[PDB]
Amino acid sequence: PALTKSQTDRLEVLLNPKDESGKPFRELESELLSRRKKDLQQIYAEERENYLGKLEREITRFFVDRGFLEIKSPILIPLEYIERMGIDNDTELSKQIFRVDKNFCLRPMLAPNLYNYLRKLDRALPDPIKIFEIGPCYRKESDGKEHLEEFTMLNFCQMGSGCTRENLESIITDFLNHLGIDFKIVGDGDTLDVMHGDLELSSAVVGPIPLDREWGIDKPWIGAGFGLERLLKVKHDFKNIKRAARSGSYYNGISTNL
Amino acid sequence: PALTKSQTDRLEVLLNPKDESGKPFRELESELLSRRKKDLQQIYAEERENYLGKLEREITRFFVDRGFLEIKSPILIPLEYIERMGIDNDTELSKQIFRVDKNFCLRPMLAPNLYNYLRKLDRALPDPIKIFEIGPCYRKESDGKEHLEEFTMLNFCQMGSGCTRENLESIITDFLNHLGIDFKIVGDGDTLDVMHGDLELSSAVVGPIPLDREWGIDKPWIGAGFGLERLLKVKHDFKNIKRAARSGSYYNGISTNL
Ligand SMILES: Nc1ncnc2c1ncn2[C@@H]1O[C@H](COP(=O)(O)OP(=O)(O)NP(=O)(O)O)[C@@H](O)[C@H]1O
Ligand SMILES: Nc1ncnc2c1ncn2[C@@H]1O[C@H](COP(=O)(O)OP(=O)(O)NP(=O)(O)O)[C@@H](O)[C@H]1O
Ligand SMILES: [Mg+2]
Ligand SMILES: [Mg+2]
Ligand SMILES: [Mg+2]
Ligand SMILES: [Mg+2]
Repeated sequence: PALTKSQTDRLEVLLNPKDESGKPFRELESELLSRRKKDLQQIYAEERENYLGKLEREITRFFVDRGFLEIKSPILIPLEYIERMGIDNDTELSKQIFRVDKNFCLRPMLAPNLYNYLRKLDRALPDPIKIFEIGPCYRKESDGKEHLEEFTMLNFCQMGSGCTRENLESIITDFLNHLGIDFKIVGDGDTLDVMHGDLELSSAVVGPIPLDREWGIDKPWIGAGFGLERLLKVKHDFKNIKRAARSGSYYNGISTNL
Repeated sequence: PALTKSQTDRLEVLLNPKDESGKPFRELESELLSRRKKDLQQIYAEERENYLGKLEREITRFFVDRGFLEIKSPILIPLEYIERMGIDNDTELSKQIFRVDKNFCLRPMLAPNLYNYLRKLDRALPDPIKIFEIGPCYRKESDGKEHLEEFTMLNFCQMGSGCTRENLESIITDFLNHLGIDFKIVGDGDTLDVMHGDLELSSAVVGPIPLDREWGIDKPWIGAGFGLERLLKVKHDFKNIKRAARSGSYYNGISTNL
């Protein structure tokens, strides 16, 4: 009569956060199976959009409408960028890098390429320079509950005039209130964290910082990186971040093993 | 007086396909520099959208509106998928794979994960099953004029009813006429190529094919893969595909080394 742990795990895979003892496993499972197939049928009949693609489109519109230039830069980057970011073997991230070939890696962050664009664009664009990128990033991780090895970052930045902590907090606040995500900014160049409960949604920086010089910067700047799968996890109340990932196993949080 | 080859290369970097002897290099270069900065200024002032992100959004809308479910699946995939696609050391692609770790690689195509979704979705969705994905793909290449090692694929597919060569050609035709790209379908399970002059835009398949069985398929299907950077190259008349790539060196076809 009591469900086994295995049976409970199985049912939890099929449980949407929205769902609301007695019946056997086969019955509980059968109920959940037809609910999930119905959810997928409804997606297919109406909207047809993937959550992660749709979030990316919504965030792009948010930033484009606020004067930020949309960037798409390489995902496979020179290994030299990692060192140049100050990620020496004395840091946590140095062990988390997926290397490709002798000279390349999968980007673990958007910073290097956005530094390069800020430098280059300063030669062409009026002050302030406002840019952002959304795209895949990669880190080896132990955790599986709040972490993915393949994830998606948003990074926005501004360089020149108006690069204040007040302006930075205001962008973050307008951003998260637009998405409808509850948050807290925590802090004391300047570095702050945007938290949902104990989940880190973003880390943000008020520059200048000494690293800028390695990238040829020399102007004040503000910026923040957010993980889109964490935003989805929070917004859709997914218990595990795997429901928000690029995946063959979940589609918009619905199990595909039906 | 005659421009050197180096000087000509430099000026060609700054030449947009749209542009229209006597003056020295410094003058020619200076003219082109202020034109390119002006192009970037105009992008920044008005639209702010990256070509590759914008093309992806336009193609997504095209397919979503035609009843295709939007998929986002992993870019880092099991190495076993490559073998399972029938890419043995007797093929060209086997040498083109970027391996990561012992067990992984960067996807060189979208097929494996879309096979997996067609199988899984058949258990939930009504006939026909219509899906697509747009995203990064990776192959080691010698060529640099029509090829990128980091590129972006669109793959759409349909499985079940209506999986005919006529329907396949019609989707392709409506698709490319929508984008405004000139093409020719060339062919004779069934395999056709969509060509722009001598440039291959797409390869398309009318299934079933014997490979399907390895992926648990067993239904008729149609599908095609297009490279988005080739579509941009053709549409914007870029002479080299690097102008259409994720890049620190070009933005919407405009040199960032100004
Ligand atoms: N492995 C991951 N999976 C999903 N999101 C991630 C992952 N790593 C980082 N992020 C997101 O990227 C944002 C900025 O990156 P960063 O500040 O470098 O992360 P971090 O400091 O390693 N955070 P954490 O590992 O939770 O302590 C983070 O706040 C997360 O939202
Ligand atoms: N390296 C690349 N760079 C840009 N686009 C590519 C690249 N490789 C493949 N594609 C695109 O993906 C589409 C389908 O992939 P596929 O049919 O496997 O390419 P292919 O047969 O290797 N074509 P090619 O190498 O030009 O002879 C191709 O028609 C191209 O539009
Ligand atoms: Mg971390
Ligand atoms: Mg952090
Ligand atoms: Mg090839
Ligand atoms: Mg081909």
